[PDB]
Amino acid sequence: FIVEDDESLGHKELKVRKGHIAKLMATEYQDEYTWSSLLNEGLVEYIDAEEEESILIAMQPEDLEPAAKRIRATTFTHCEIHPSMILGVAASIIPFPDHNQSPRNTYQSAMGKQAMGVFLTNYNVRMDTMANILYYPQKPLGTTRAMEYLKFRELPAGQNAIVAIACYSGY
Amino acid sequence: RGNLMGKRVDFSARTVISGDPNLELDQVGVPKSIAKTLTYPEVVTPYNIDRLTQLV
Amino acid sequence: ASRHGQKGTIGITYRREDMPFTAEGIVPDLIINPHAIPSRMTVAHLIECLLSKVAALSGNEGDASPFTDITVEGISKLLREHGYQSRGFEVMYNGHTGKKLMAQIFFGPTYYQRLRHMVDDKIHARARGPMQVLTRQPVEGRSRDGG
Amino acid sequence: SLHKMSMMAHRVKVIPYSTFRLNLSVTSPYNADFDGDEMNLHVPQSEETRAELSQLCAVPLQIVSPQSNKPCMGIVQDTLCGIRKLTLRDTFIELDQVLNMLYWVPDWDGVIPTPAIIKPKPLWSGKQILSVAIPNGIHLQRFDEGTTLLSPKDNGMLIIDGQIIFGVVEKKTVGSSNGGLIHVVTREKGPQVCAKLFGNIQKVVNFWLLHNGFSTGIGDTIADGPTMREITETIAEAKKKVLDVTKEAQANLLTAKHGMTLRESFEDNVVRFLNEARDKAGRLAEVNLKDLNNVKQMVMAGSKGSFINIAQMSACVGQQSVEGKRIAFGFVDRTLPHFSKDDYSPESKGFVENSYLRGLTPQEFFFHAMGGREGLIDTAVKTAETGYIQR
Amino acid sequence: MSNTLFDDIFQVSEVDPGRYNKVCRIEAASTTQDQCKLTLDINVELFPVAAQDSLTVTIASSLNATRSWRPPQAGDRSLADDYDYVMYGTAYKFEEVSKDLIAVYYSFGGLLMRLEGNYRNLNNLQENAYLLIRR
Amino acid sequence: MNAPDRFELFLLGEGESKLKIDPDTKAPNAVVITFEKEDHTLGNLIRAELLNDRKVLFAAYKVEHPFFARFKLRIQTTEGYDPKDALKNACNSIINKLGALKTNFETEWNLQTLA
Amino acid sequence: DESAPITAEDSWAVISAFFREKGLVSQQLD
Amino acid sequence: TLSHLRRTNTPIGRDGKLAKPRQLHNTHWGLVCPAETPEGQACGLVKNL
Amino acid sequence: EGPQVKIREASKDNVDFILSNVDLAMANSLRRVMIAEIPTLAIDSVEVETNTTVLADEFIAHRLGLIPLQSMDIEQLEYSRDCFCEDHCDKCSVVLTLQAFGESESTTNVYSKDLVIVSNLMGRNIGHPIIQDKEGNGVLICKLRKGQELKLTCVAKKGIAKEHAKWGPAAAIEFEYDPWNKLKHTDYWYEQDSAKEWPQSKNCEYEDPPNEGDPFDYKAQADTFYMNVESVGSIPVDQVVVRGIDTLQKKVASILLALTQM
Amino acid sequence: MIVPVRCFSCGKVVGDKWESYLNLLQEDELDEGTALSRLGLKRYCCRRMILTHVDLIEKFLRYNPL
Amino acid sequence: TNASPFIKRDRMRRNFLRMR
RNA sequence: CCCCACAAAUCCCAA
Ligand SMILES: [Zn+2]
Ligand SMILES: [Zn+2]
Repeated sequence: FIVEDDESLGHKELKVRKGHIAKLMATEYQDEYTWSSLLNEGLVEYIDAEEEESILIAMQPEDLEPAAKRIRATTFTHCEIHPSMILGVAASIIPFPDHNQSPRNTYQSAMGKQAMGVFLTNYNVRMDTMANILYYPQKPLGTTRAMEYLKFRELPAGQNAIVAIACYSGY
Repeated sequence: RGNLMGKRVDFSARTVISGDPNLELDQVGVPKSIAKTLTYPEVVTPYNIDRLTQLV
Repeated sequence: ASRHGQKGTIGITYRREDMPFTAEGIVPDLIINPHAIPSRMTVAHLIECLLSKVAALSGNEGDASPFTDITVEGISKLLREHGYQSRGFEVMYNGHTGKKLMAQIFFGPTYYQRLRHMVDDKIHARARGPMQVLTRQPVEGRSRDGG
Repeated sequence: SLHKMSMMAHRVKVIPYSTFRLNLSVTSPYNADFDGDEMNLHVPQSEETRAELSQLCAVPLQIVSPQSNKPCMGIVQDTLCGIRKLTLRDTFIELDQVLNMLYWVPDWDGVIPTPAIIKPKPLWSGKQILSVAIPNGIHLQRFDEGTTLLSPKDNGMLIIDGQIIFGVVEKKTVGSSNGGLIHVVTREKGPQVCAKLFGNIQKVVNFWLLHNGFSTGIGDTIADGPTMREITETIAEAKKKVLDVTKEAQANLLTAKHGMTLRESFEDNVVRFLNEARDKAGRLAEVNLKDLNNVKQMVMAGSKGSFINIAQMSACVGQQSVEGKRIAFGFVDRTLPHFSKDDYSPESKGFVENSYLRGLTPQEFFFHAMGGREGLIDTAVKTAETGYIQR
Repeated sequence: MSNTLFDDIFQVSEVDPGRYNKVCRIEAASTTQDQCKLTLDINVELFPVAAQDSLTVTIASSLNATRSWRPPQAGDRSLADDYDYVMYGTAYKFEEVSKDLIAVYYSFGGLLMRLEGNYRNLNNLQENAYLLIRR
Repeated sequence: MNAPDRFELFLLGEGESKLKIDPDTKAPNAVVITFEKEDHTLGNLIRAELLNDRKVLFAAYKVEHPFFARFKLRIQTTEGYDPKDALKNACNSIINKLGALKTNFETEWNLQTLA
Repeated sequence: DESAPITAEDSWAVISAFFREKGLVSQQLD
Repeated sequence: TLSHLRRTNTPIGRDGKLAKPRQLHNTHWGLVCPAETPEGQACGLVKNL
Repeated sequence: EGPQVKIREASKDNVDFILSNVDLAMANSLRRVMIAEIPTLAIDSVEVETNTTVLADEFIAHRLGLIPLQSMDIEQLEYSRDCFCEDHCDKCSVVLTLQAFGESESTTNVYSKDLVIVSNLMGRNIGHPIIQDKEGNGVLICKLRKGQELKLTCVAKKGIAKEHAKWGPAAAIEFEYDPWNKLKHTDYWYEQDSAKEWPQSKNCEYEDPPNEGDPFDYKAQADTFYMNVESVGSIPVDQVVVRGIDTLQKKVASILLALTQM
Repeated sequence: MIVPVRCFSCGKVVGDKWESYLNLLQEDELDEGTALSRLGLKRYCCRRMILTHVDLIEKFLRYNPL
Repeated sequence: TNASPFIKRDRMRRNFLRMR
């Protein structure tokens, strides 16, 4: 996001406003703003890996813009569109990756690729050497907003079960 | 190294393992398929004649 | 495996008649060792379980959203108002006798996925099979019935 | 294969449901969990081989590790936690249970010991019945820092003629240890009775756990309100001290400790302060922790857990490290493009403040990832290296 | 075949929970004896005990390699059982303090009691005995 | 697969009854009984109701392994009294009690016939 | 209003548009 | 499948060094996923957009 | 007379009642017998004459092996294994056939009511697939569109629940005793308070409060159990309860007669 | 794929209600919560399935094979 | 104190459709 | 038959 230091309304503000996002929602639900159409009029700007050494970033769109759960300058130029987007494909599946040890997240990221489920829909027609398809895939009850864009909810991996954490004496 | 100090052998198997608290130390659980496949030679004696005959 | 690297395998299988059972008559799908929790130190798994329970109760599907304001306290309050113990602990009965279990058990729904390593593909044994041509030793490979 | 163990002989009882099956006690010497391990077998052919395999490589005469002169064997996680649960003065048990669990011990004398108490009902201490599994003619004294012969804290352990007198069973007493019970029985009676002892203890404790049951959950981790508030203010005062030291440094007057460079002294002091904060917070969280907690029971009982684990889950983690030197300035004059340049505040340079319970923050998450990656790669290289050295 | 070895009345000073929900250590001083001291572990949940209470104790070697304990035998059990706290255990250590005051340590499954006083330097025992407490 | 099969759940054994007898040599009048093709659902009930009797001395049962639907049961009692008579009387008590329960249940349900 | 600021929640719409346009394999395709 | 398209790889060596790009870097922020990596003899080499 | 019973309420599918003058072992054994070995009937073997649908075959077979069937008169016939016959005579079998045609242009559904009885019913009410809903449509099997065909022949045989879940009539059970924990069989974990941190059972109002500080009644014994039984629908619920009692007593009588024979 | 039958945990028949469950969310614009509550699923074991089921035969069948 | 534990796609779809 | 990929397996800890 590009942030204009100047503001007639006062202190500082990122240029985009509510009208633009309303137009975006309207365009989407029509089933004519595109991401490109956001680019042209100067609302978001691409940043290569080199520039960051000359830019200050605001994590939240409200972190310091104006004047128990958890722990939370005035010269920002760009604000992150959303922090949860620093992940990749596989890690996006992990629910609450913040709330566990990082190597455990790495273990899961590597392992999830070894899970069955569905891989396409034409498989009844598509020959192949190897193929796994399970009976009753279920979209997990827990989920993040991301994998909706990953079409994951459409093509789930496993199915949830009623687990119990106990030592029932044998195995 | 691949043939003299270390080589393939026979009469061996490998599977996955699981625990059991109903089996004491010196014992080990083996699947009957292996017992079908893995074998062991015995020599006929006037002692094991009956058992070996039945086994055959 | 879970969604948190907590891999594992099946040891044995019981059926309902002797599996531990709750007051409402629900019986668990599978049970894991509590000791697997602290050493690996995966906490988010438990939050997933609790949130999944409350989501199933309300019917409204839950949220993960790595960096957001959702905390455990709201989950506990909502679950409690739905009429269960706030932290998810539950009275539990022993199938063999029906007696009360002395402790309580954390217990709810959780997502799993099946892995690629079925035992049948990995069992292998050999006794006096084919020999290798060059060196007269047993051949290589489970598929080729090697040693 | 690494050492003399992982090579043991075994008797075979053939089993359906194709897979291997072995006792939990021997888990550690093989260093093999059940996460999907794979395991090999070799079958002898002649008679000589069978005899010498029985007389040298059998487990019962392999209890004590010659490499460290302490038994490499020992009961493990489940039965360990359970036996700690059972061996508490505040427990009891009724006829119905004790009859069955007496019948569970294979070599039970067929004689029921008299109840320790009679007034309204015969009952028994867990120690009382557990003494049955102990072979007769064993003696042991511990006296660890309490144990006034009338031990109020009930620490230590004393056994007379294979009968428990007092104490709580612990990994420090029954696990792999220099003065462990298994060591005593193996050295004293004979290096196979210990196998029967293992079987009996495992069986009876498992049976009692079955009808007792034990678990854990989120509520285990969550702590008291005002206590975690104290944790927060302790962190705050540590931050204030760090800031004060930084202010003193920035005015060019400092200790300038002998030998090492000014920057080195600054880094040493700040690291010391942060570690002090972390462990003080962990101590406070622990002393808060209720004695009816499950995870506290588990950690003090032995097998799994640590002070560090509960500290990290409850109160704070501590700054991530990258070969000691805390996270360096990747970009010019900053560690991350969300910070102002030239800052040495702990948050700016990568101190994890929050705890796992609440959850991290993007930056702290990244630093945690850095630390984990470091550990992964270092082990993934040392494995091949040290294998070469070992060979 | 069954005789008391020592009887007395004791006055409890105070009760200690010791973060145990069902058992509590107890201690008392003798009334008739000015030197016999007593400490003991008691299952308060099974039996209420209050501070500043009179207690009666009995050794009762036996009851009028023993075989298996008989079920309570709902028929006649005409034993030394006209008390409440009837329970069993074993002694394990003897100590001579002040060159005169003997100390005996009794173990009860996991429960413990310590007795003092110096006149029965021989009447008291051997390893095992019973214990009888009324009201 | 060539293992003992799933029919051990309830399909009774071949060439042998539902039980076997063996007298213990460790205690007087002690008898152990081996049961097969059942599990807890019977053993727990039998042991509890047998323990209800006071003429018996000691009773206990266990299952050797969840794989095999077999279990053992040990009984000894006072002198003279044969254990087998005790257990048969116990079975009589069980059958009478459950029959009373049943009859009461149908009486109730027919009474509770709606309208 | 239309000139009001944006709540952190609202960002998701922008992401939705961005994916709807670009597509994941955009790198290889382009 | 999606986690196989946006994939990278660099040549460094057969065995590997232990002070060079295997460990993550500050510059990697928001460009390459800080957790989606294989482990063993290639950890820190293959990385994911 | 003995173990008195009091009924709470009942409906087409579930029954709630109180049980008194019983020992814990008997109640648990009852639970297990209802949940484990109540005899019923289910589809066991299937003949796929011709499949065309997008769905797999053995998939369809597994789905078929789960629809409940009318089983009021199940006691009338006998087990296939215990029958002197070969290949499932009418005295120990029932035959079902399915005919699905992809005729229309919209997707066509296949419901349990589509399959029909074939072999002799010999005048016993058996084999009718239950239709719970008011719409007369059983559970959905599969779907077709304009080009698919299913010709299925099914054989249903006796079976019991404990060997496989197909023959499970209960599928739902409940168990309660001492809602007030007066027996103190278990305590309650609690971070701050035992009372607030736990909810109150709906069974609380029947038994009295714990008298607020009465001395622990050690010699009290468990009784007054709370039962909830809900059947899948394959058979009326009072029927499942009485059949469970009957099979348990038959088991006990069998062991007694075996003792006598020995 | 076809909605499962005979709920895993409990065993109550599921799937007969599935098509009813759909129209409850179409012309009645209720929430899934009240939808299931009126549908009559007290236990959540019978309910998790209806929540998380993913139809795929809808995507499969709308091919044109032969 | 829900703090948005749940999100619905079809409900938001219909709400913005009637909003349009 | 070799060469290359591709995956498992060593997933800590002690008090
Ligand atoms: Zn027939
Ligand atoms: Zn269900």
